[PDB]
Amino acid sequence: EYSGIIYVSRLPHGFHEKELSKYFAQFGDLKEVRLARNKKTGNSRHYGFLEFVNKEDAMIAQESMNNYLLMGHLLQVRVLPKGAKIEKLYKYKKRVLVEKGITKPVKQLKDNMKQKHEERIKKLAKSGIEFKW
Amino acid sequence: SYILESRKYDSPVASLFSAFVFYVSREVPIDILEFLILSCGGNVISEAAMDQIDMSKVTHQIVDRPVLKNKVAGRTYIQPQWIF
Amino acid sequence: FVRAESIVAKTLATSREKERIKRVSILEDKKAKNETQHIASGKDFILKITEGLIREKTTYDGKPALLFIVRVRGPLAVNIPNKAFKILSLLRLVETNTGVFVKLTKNVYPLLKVIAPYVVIGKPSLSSIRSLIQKRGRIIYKGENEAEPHEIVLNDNNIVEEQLGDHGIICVEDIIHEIATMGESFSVCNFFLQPFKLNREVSGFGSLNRLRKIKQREAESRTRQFSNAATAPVIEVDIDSLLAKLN
Amino acid sequence: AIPRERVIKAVNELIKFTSKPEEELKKDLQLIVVNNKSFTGTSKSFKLKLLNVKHSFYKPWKEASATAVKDFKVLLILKDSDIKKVSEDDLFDQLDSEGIKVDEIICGKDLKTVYKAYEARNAFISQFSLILADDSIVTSLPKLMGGKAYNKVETTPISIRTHANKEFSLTTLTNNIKKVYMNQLPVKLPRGTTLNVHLGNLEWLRPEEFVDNVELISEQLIKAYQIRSIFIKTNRSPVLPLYYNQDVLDELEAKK
Amino acid sequence: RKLTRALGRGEVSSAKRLEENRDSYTLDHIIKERYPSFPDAIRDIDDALNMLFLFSNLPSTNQVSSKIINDAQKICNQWLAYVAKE
Amino acid sequence: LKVPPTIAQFQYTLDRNTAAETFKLFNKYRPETAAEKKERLTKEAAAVAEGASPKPYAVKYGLNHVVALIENKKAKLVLIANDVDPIELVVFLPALCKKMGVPYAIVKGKARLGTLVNQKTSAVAALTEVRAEDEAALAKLVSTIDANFADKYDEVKKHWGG
RNA sequence: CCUUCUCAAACAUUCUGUUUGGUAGUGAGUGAUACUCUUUGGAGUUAACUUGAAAUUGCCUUAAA
Repeated sequence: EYSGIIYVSRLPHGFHEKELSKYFAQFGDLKEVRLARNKKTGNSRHYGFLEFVNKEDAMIAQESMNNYLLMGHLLQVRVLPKGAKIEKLYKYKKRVLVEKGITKPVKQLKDNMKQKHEERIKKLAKSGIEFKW
Repeated sequence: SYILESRKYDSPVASLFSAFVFYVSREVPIDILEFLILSCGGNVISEAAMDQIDMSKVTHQIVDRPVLKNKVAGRTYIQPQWIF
Repeated sequence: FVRAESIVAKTLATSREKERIKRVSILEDKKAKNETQHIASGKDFILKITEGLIREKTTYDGKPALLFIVRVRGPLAVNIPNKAFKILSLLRLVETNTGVFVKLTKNVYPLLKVIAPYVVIGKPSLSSIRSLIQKRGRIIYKGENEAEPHEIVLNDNNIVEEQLGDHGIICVEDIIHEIATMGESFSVCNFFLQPFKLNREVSGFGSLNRLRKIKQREAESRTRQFSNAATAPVIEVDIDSLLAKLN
Repeated sequence: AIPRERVIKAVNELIKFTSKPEEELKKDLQLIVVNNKSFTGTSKSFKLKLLNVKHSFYKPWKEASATAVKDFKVLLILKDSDIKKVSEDDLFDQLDSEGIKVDEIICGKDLKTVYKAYEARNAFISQFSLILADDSIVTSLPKLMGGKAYNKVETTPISIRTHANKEFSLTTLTNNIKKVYMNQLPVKLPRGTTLNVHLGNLEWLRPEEFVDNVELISEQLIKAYQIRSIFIKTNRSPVLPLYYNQDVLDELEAKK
Repeated sequence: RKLTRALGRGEVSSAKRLEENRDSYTLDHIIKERYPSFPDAIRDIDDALNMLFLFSNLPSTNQVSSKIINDAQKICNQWLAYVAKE
Repeated sequence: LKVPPTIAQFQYTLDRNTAAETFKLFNKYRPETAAEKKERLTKEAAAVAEGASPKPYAVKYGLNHVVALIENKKAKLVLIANDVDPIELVVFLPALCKKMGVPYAIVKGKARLGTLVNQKTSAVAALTEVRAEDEAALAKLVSTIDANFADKYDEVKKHWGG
């Protein structure tokens, strides 16, 4: 027997849990709505998972919408086998750069410039191709 | 409005104020203002026109306010009802 | 019914507002502080469009001058966002098609770019003011009766003088100088007036009427512009004849 | 700075490293790498740069690629209303003098309509290399061209100020496409600690061009941006030293 | 029925066309038939000055159509141009 | 009464939405009106009378013409009404396109097709080569009629209805 | 059933010239080379590739009734 959840792919831009829950509630109040968003550069992965109340609500909403078309996108939506356990994909965002540096004085960092460049000329010396500086 | 171009008055009930003009405030009644001053020779100057922002031959004035504070010398006052 | 399309539609519309005004506020950040290091331009403008379409650019650099405000719908797809909805809420222009005067100083000026894509705007003329008040305006008044959650047409000079006894004002044509030549603070004149509800230019849902409805969708969809740049200069038009029609 | 003979032994002995026997187009490209403390901070900025160079590797890119597989060719983007003003056969009378001719002059209107559909898009832009645009639109290009073709300094548009003052007329397009052509090598200034300008193709003119290029560019950008260390390679290469500057290094301690 | 016809289908262009192709009739025969010639015209007009000036007052709403207002007021100003100049 | 499998394949049509989309498309393509041709040919008439032609576009709607586009094969999608006075006329299209691998689509009403074409009726209106603007909307559209109509409706081929 | 930041000042008067600014993406994945970093926290950056806007679980109401 299948699951109560509905897999949804093909999710256009401007279609999120506002719109997900907003629309799909018409099939009954849904337990869960998740949209798979991007770890950075905030936007989605264009698919998400849902679950409503009972298997029947999933029947209704799915089959009603399974091939439904919108904007440029026809939305392939279908249930899953027993369970399938929506787990992960928390709401993400675009996590801004945190800049810590540079705690050390030019001692070890300008050193590591030195030793790193010296051993660099070592590296090109292994190539081997002979340079200077 | 309406410049009127081509191609004796009531003898003599109208055609009064021969080369003679009036001034009116803003406060003078708006629906009735230019009527007989256009129907009997002369000018109308409303302070309302100066809300865009003459005052020379003016003698008679018109104020419907309860009071005028203060007057002006060379201007011989009348209420609006005078025009009647 | 939801009409699921409509859902996403509103959404994207709303987004174009947010990201717009947000940018605008950051411009309002760097035109507040003159904190500019690298920006587009620190100078604002007004885009003056008149009528085949003859245009030009200026800058307001006030010099307080009244903008005339006529609200008409747009852009039809959008849920009001916060800051727009409030900055209007001052001008109470929701329940749309509400015409109002607003004096524009340079503390009035930059707050416009939020209102830009809503009301159509332009310096009025005399006969537009006198003619627009002479046919409209309403006063909320109490006396002798009337606990009154009710609005009164403008006739009675008793209320004219009476409520204007503060400023020593009779005869709302005094307010004309208070407005046309922009009298003291100007404010209680218009707050007084409880500003205006236009009749829509052409009524709707009829046979021949539906034509005119389309023609309006045409010209209204052209002459109403935007940048959406946060550098968007304001749009100004000649509203006089517009109010020969609308009022 | 810097010694001539250093980068000259690096470029000739580099011709040694490329002397050993698409993939070729991968190998032979000579790239100039440059670093610093940090590049311009906490802003993704797509602004490009017009470099002043000894000459342009455009013309060698053309002639040597006239037989190539990719066969690059030219674009430019006009504004809305200038399109009908400047025809295609207008601007052909002129550009020829330098041996350089555009193909197609389109409106972003057409990018937003016919050239959307991201496969129709990326397949329409990916067959190019050198790009043009106009500034006034370039501000609007981020959303239209989309997150793909800004991944190549190739495809990301150069900007230009085409419009004249006021009411643009074509003369400045005629001479100013030459201006954007002959002396200038656009280059991009991303975030991070690292930028590698894409320089040239080895099979083009003798190192006498390339070494001077290295000079003018190198000391050019050294000035303003206070770089840390500078390298050169051929697309693949373990880096080649030229100017190792620890002087301005200590500026790290200046602010911190 | 034609405009609701095409417009029922579509074809905005057609609708425009009909919009021009139509015309409003000319009253004028009855002005010469009913009030010949000059004086009979003057006769009752004052009844039309009542409404001319009333409507030329009126604030614009629907079933007013500020056009009507505009010609009304304009011919007020032309009438009063004829008396006030008269 | 029981109706043959080759009938009752009408009565299965496109939904509110998909139809709505199809007309979102074609309403771009209205074959120009008569007064239109009179327009352009009058203006050019005066032009070349005193004082460079991209291939025009429309939907190709002649029934004979339409079946002519098919069997070549040319067309891309075909719209077929559900009501023809001699219901005979169209009975073979849904088979035909079938065997020829053409995206046929049943859209309800002959007034509804007839109105996009500047006629009173069509019962068949179809297009093959389209401008590049909507080419994607086409590929997806036909993908939608495949997916909606075509997919689960193989059943209609058997099963006397009624 | 949505429609896209299509320009600025400055400088010098030349049918144009000079100069500084102004631009955050559909996503998915291929990837051999580096830079840089900081205490494992792997962070920002490095050639150039495939793609039907493809998929699976990286903690205001007159655009009504």
